[PDB]
Amino acid sequence: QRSTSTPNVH
Amino acid sequence: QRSTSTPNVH
Amino acid sequence: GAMGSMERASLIQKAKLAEQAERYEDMAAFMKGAVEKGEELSCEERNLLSVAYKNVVGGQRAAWRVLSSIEQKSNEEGSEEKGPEVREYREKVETELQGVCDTVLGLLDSHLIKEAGDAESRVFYLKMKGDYYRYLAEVATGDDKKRIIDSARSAYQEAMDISKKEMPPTNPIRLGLALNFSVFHYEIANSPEEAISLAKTTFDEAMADLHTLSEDSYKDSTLIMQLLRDNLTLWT
Amino acid sequence: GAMGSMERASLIQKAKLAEQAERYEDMAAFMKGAVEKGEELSCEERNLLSVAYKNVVGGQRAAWRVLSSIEQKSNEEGSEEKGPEVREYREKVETELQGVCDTVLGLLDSHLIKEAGDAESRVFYLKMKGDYYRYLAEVATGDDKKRIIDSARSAYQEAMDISKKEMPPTNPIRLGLALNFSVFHYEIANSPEEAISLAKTTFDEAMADLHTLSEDSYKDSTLIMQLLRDNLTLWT
Ligand SMILES: *SCCC(=O)N1CCC(O)(c2ccc(Cl)c(C(F)(F)F)c2)CC1
Ligand SMILES: *SCCC(=O)N1CCC(O)(c2ccc(Cl)c(C(F)(F)F)c2)CC1
Ligand SMILES: [Cl-]
Ligand SMILES: [Cl-]
Ligand SMILES: [Mg+2]
Ligand SMILES: [Mg+2]
Ligand SMILES: [Mg+2]
Ligand SMILES: [Mg+2]
Repeated sequence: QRSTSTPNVH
Repeated sequence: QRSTSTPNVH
Repeated sequence: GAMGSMERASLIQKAKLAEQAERYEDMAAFMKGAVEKGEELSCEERNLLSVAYKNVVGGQRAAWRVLSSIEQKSNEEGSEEKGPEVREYREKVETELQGVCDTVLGLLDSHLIKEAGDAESRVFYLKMKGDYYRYLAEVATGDDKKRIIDSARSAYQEAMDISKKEMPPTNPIRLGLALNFSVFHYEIANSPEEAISLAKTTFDEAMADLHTLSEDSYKDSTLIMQLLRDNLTLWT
Repeated sequence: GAMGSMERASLIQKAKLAEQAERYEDMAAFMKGAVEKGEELSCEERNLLSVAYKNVVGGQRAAWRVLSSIEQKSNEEGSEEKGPEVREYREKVETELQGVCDTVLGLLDSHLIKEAGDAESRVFYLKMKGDYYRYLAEVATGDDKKRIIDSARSAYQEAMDISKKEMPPTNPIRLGLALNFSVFHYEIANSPEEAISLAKTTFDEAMADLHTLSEDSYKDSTLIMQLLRDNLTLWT
């Protein structure tokens, strides 16, 4: 499983 | 709600 | 054509890779290249062509509906006028959608349909022709909406005539054609009673033939029969 | 540039429409056109640029991983050799991904970063530079993988130096930068201990500052803090 990066915020 | 048409089958 | 230098078999291989990668624009371009090699398509290859373009036009249809809704709202009493941009962008997406439909219809006319003699291939292609005229109808508003609807109707009808003569009532090609023609009647042609009657008769005639089927074929047929039922539940 | 004839404000309006329609390639093209007008971007406009390109490159990264996995499997003892097509198509997608990264890096270098003097804009852009070098690093294998990694590292480090001087430890820009730099350390730079230490210190320093925040800001900060925690749970 890959690390979580900053997601989009609409 | 729109009617259902034939879906893709992979 | 940019696929003219690639082997037919390589185009089909890459269409399958694009499908796995959910790269449906690529998948459609690969399949267009394969069709333009000029050989008829196998059942698996016809399905790849259909899957690719249905996904491409499906994204466009979804986007077009979002933009058309925004435009319709912008055009109502009490809506602050916001300039030409919504219309412009809806028109851009609409033109791209019509282009995809025209490309598919072009492949069917040059020359998939005329070379398709078996019922399974010919009905598949005529159903596709009806489907892509139906997608054109969904966005048509000018003089040609009537003629686009009639073109869809004519293709579906030719397909139906062949399917009823040449295919059992549980055949999945026949069932999906009837499903989509019933959608045409309800959503495009303002004929909900015809849509209901077609869906009901199709369902009932398939039910009566299920006893002839293997487990695997029974699963295929009943899955499409469920979609007919879903629509009948929506429509009634 | 095909957007050269469109008003800046119209490009931003259409970027927002494209976002609503989930048409992220269009959204990115509109925002590229807006950037190329040469004026600095507001915080909402910077966010539109980021959302658009992150969605575009995200689809490419997902597709590239699927194709690279297939290629790796095809290249193992006992794998029936199937020709050059998997490699060719993986290379096609990889080249398109690198192109998107190069386009974003080009906009940052010409001239978003050099005109960005406030901490909130400058840190945002330097983080973006680190992010798109990191996406390049994910597919790099030749001579330049080391130099690509160092470019990512350098951009993140400049951004970190500014954020620690100029922003409170709960600031969402600062928190997301630290999150992404920790991902760089773990996933790219083979430095999991640095990744863990950064994520832990970032989380703890933000926790201690939450008492200063409004309800709305508390929600923003704790959402990103949760992502740091998720990674620490994955990593330990
Ligand atoms: S091989 C030429 C026909 C073809 O390729 N078809 C016809 C109809 C099928 O749509 C189909 C088959 C089985 C099921 Cl369960 C479904 C559906 F229920 F719609 F998922 C569709 C596939 C393509
Ligand atoms: S206005 C310049 C900064 C900017 O536009 N940003 C910085 C970080 C934000 O990512 C952000 C804000 C709030 C939340 Cl809850 C998140 C996240 F938790 F990741 F969803 C991210 C948005 C863009
Ligand atoms: Cl437009
Ligand atoms: Cl290729
Ligand atoms: Mg008013
Ligand atoms: Mg039009
Ligand atoms: Mg073998
Ligand atoms: Mg390469």
